[PDB]
Amino acid sequence: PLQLGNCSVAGWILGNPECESLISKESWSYIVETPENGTCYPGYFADYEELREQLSSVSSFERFEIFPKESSWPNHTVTGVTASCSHNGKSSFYRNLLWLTEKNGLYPNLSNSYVNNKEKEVLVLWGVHHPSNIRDQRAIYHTENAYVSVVSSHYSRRFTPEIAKRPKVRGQEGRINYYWTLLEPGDTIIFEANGNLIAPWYAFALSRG
Amino acid sequence: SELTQDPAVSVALGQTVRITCQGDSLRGYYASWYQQKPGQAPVLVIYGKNNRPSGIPDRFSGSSSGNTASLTITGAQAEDEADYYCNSRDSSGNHPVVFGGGTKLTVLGQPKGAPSVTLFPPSSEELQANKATLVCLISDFYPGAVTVAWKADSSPVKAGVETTTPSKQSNNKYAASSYLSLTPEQWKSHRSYSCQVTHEGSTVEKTVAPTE
Amino acid sequence: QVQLQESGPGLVKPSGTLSLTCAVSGGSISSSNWWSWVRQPPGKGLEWIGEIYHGGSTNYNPSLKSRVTISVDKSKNQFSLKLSSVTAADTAVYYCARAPPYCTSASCPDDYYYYYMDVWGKGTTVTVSGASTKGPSVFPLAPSSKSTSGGTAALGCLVKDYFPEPVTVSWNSGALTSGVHTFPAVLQSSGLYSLSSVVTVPSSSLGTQTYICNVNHKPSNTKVDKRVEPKS
Ligand SMILES: *[C@@H]1O[C@H](CO)[C@@H](O)[C@H](O)[C@H]1NC(C)=O
Repeated sequence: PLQLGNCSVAGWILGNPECESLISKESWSYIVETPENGTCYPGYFADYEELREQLSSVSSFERFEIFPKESSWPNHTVTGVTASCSHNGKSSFYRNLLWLTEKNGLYPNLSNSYVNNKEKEVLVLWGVHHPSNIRDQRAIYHTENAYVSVVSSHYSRRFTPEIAKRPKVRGQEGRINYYWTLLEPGDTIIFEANGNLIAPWYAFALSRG
Repeated sequence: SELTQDPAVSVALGQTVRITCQGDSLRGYYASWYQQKPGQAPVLVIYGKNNRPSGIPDRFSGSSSGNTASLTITGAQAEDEADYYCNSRDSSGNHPVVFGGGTKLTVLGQPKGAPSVTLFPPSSEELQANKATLVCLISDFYPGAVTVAWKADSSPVKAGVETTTPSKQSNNKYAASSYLSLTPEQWKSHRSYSCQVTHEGSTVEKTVAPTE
Repeated sequence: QVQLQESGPGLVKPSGTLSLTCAVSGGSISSSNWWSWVRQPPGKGLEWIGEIYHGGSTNYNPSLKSRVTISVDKSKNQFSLKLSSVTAADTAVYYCARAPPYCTSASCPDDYYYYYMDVWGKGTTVTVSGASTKGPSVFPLAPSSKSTSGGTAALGCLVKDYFPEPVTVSWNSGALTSGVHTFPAVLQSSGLYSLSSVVTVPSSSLGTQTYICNVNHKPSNTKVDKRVEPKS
């Protein structure tokens, strides 16, 4: 059994700061859980219930680093933290994701790829940030209309950031929708974007999922 | 809209002091603090909540509690005697930037120093330009409060006197300067001119003679 | 890193137009930075003027919005300030600084809710008067025996009758730093300024070492190198 405790599946998989421990087992038969949906930053988790089906029984789990914090992001700023995600008393962010923002006042086109050479199915997770107004949008990413494209041999989708005044949730009126896919052995996944990308930092490899 | 802070506070050497900044805009954005020493441009000592720039001692620390920002200096030292300004951005309108009034930090308990007086007679070049200026320079005295008086021979002189307010030197002592403008005839028609510097009740007097 | 250098007139006639320039070196003007202006009237505190983005967005101090216009020029990597219908209340020391990018809503990380100015210019004094510019008359303050106090001796330069502020003094073109002190300027009855610059020196050197003070009055474009020799 996998012990999550005060955490949930969403918090554990994204690397919610309050779920820093309990990466625990390399295999398990059932998941032990019982928190504002578990997502630090407000948003909509895509196919969350289906993801719980896949992860409820696995045999060869592993958390690895799909895009190192350095080098893998030569341009763009990767230190983004927010009050919503807080470890102890300081601002933080997801352990497995990075908030990409301004670097020297520019947001160059993003294109980075990774080939699953681990002989297992790979679970990659990313996010799409949605600013509340356009001035803040331009303050971070410097593009009025941005795109995020995630493509592999068995997955493809382009994202458009919808910018509108939203009611503050958890002190935040912005949103980050989270999305996940499974990458088959040898398959290649590419992330293309010009803004609003919560870049993947840590991914996962597993079997029976 | 405006940021308000007390104009002056004092702290003993090695002690700790909290300089408080209050304003209805501190809720929207974090507050920064500056240190300005006389005759110098301001220097940023705190970016945001307790984040300091490279080159700022760990003695400087910041905090916030609602619409109240504070700057704390631990182990206060004489190098810290200066003006301090808080600074933030207004959370409404077109978001103007507002400054606090400033706070004069006096560091008490520094060592006391008698004034050192140097009195220059008119230069020979200036005399040949048909003017005469007596330059009395005072340095290395603490506290930085001094009263200067001039004498022609042994009689007081109040006319033609100009004197600057004390200013910190590089070694954290104060210095001032006094001038007495004369005509070359007023200068040659007396036996001696004197600069009398009174500091902490005690007086130091230097004298220059035209005949010398 | 980024460094700012102010350029402007020392003097500006009343009801005229003040114009300054700030040059950026080590960094690009076309960045997500707010290039700001600040001023400090004599004996008063700091007053924010305005800010500009490389794109062209401007935000001015409400009190000065009517008579202020901050510009930017990517050709020379500079930005400028223009204050019109100036009065004595505009006499002040003006600075240029660089402020970070920020966010109005709660959509951004924490790094975009700071406000600060980390890189400053060195400052440019601007006096508003109808008086004309006057350059300084530099006279030496020669060292004497009734002046030397033991091993050390004192010599200096008298900078008399100049307008407007400021005046900067160095010694040996910057090769003499320790034991140097330039005093605040005094404002005589005529409306002209005067200050002194002194330097402490060993008594054995003054016989065999050459001492020169370099006075600079940028408002009049005057540079005076005055040789201070011992009396004889
Ligand atoms: C940005 O990415 C390019 C590759 O597209 C790389 O050559 C460069 O070194 C990176 N960093 C900067 C500062 O350009």
